[PDB]
Amino acid sequence: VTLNEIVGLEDVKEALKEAVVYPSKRPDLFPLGWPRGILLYGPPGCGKTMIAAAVANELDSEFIHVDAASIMSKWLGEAEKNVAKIFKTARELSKKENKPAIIFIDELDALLASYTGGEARVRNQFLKEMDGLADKNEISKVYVIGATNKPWRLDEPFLRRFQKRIYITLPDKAHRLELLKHYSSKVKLDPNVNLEELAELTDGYTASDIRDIVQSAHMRVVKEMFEKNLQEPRAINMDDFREVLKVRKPSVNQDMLKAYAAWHEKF
Ligand SMILES: Nc1ncnc2c1ncn2[C@@H]1O[C@H](COP(=O)(O)OP(=O)(O)O)[C@@H](O)[C@H]1O
Repeated sequence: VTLNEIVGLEDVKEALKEAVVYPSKRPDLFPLGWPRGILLYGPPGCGKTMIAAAVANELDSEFIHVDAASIMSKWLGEAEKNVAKIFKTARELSKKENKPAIIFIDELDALLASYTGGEARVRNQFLKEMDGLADKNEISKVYVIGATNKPWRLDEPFLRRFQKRIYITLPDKAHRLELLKHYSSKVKLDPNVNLEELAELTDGYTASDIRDIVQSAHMRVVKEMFEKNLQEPRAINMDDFREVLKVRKPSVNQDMLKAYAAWHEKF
């Protein structure tokens, strides 16, 4: 919900401010126009969804969450209906409240995965809608924020509608620390717990991963409590984490990270 709740992504936040907020707030200062389709790409659970909602919140604009997998329906014309409805709703909401409307589409790549054209005809209908967003005469202000963990699955026709493209990265050593401080903050830690060390040990783990680690480590003492009929749980100690790390790997493999940085190298 807010930007300030999002750990890293200081430069992402700025790119979305610059692509969406400042134009919405001051169109008169953008006499050379600006893109309305913004691609967030990266590994899973690193804040593509959060960052999109956080902007919608920053604007207090309407926010419309769609899963691309859900709109691709195996009947001709239901999918078309879906894609038309989305943008229509967006435009109406924008026009009614006189402020922007943000469509967040996650699993975007799923628009290129086959079901029954037909799926091409839906795709092209979507892209037509995209192309329609900047049209000068429309009083509604609609932005599409598209998200995918497999940007490489997007073809050229589809990529050209997304002119702004931000890489949302794994959390770095410093940021993982903030993440750990943040998640761990609501549970009882042993003094022997060294968050700096754990940040080091969590190289390659996604923000959601980190959350799941903390939960899982909290689970060990809670499990103990109940098993032993105690009133509160034992504190979470440094071992507790090591144990859970022994079995939990990064959600993203060394190849994927290259896939991403390669893809990033273009486009
Ligand atoms: N940068 C971040 N700061 C704080 N929490 C994060 C961050 N990235 C991910 N998370 C956590 O992981 C969950 C999934 O994040 P999400 O925004 O869905 O990213 P993605 O679209 O990449 O899956 C969030 O609900 C949040 O708890």
